[PDB]
Amino acid sequence: MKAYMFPGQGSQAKGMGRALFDAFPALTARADGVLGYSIRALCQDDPDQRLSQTQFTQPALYVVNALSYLKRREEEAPPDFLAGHSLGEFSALFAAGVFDFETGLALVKKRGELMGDARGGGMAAVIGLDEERVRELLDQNGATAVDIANLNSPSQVVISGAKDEIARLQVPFEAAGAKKYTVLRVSAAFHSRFMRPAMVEFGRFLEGYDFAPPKIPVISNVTARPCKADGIRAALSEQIASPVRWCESIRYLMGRGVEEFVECGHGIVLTGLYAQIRRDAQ
Repeated sequence: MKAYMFPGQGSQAKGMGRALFDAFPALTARADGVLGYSIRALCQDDPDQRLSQTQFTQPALYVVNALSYLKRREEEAPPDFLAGHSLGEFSALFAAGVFDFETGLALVKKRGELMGDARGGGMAAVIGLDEERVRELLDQNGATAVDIANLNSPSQVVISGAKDEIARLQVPFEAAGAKKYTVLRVSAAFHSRFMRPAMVEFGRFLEGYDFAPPKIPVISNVTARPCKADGIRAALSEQIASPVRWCESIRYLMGRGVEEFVECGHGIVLTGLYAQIRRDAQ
């Protein structure tokens, strides 16, 4: 059994998918028209350094992720499961036939806009401590405005929330044994209580869209379980302001019998997390 993993924000880079755009000419020109700019020039040249900003990042990752899946579909046997990290979850739904190429690109476009206009708060990537210790450390240190942003591996947790608390937590976190406390270069606090205004906005935006049932199962970021055709809409809204349960989703797929975990997109971020998750599970 096989599963495809779609990477999210933080794995993009200059030059990504340079071989895909030529292999899929029409698809690339269609993306050009929905976005109003050359997707190719953005990914390969990073014209004026716009790949680090979410409103241009998420569309760029959606196209590269989507073209990689179409190339692997004509070279490999179909996958049994699909999963994506935050933004990748939209590439996983496109691969399952929930929506077509240019519909998913529109949602990601809007999603990139709401997350771009968000201001206030920050993020930090923590390596070395388990979730139960992270929670204990935010309680111990009076960090009342910090939430868990995602659970990427047994020893990797990301926190997000109030800027002043992200910064002052570095010292206690490193004293407790954290291998690395990195304040992420980011504009807002994603997947926390501060994304709720964007969550409500993205909820009314998704009212004008219908979603078809998946043909390949998709493990949700919100539940770490296969999505329901009836619940896809509600889940795409709430995922924005709730933690990504990546570690749980990978473990669910292992319990189902998934043997091969293939990263479908640019980079090998999710391959690194899988190696850690697999060491603790086996």
